[PDB]
Amino acid sequence: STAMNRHIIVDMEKAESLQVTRGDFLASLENDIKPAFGTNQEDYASYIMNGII
Amino acid sequence: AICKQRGSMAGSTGVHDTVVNQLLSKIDGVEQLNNILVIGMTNRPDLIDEALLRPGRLE
Repeated sequence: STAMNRHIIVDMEKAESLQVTRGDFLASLENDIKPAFGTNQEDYASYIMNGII
Repeated sequence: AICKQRGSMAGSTGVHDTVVNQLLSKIDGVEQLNNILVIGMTNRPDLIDEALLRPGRLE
């Protein structure tokens, strides 16, 4: 979906005719933001504010 | 209101417990109908069971 949306786009809100595309290293982005694990993990920011000097 | 965590529902078994087991049975159901989107809304999402909320059922 995230890969399409570029080629997707008001009254019409046209879907463009371009057909050469694929999601490429957007799985990283959605991994960071989009899904909950269902088992909570990878939220150590509250624990780690500055990393480690 | 209708859907909440099983085993804690107005006692062990619960009155509201059988409706959700149908709902789950349809949404990702064995028929694999592909043409519905369900829009739910709450002010208390933590009550809601992951089992209904997990992706594919509600993404």
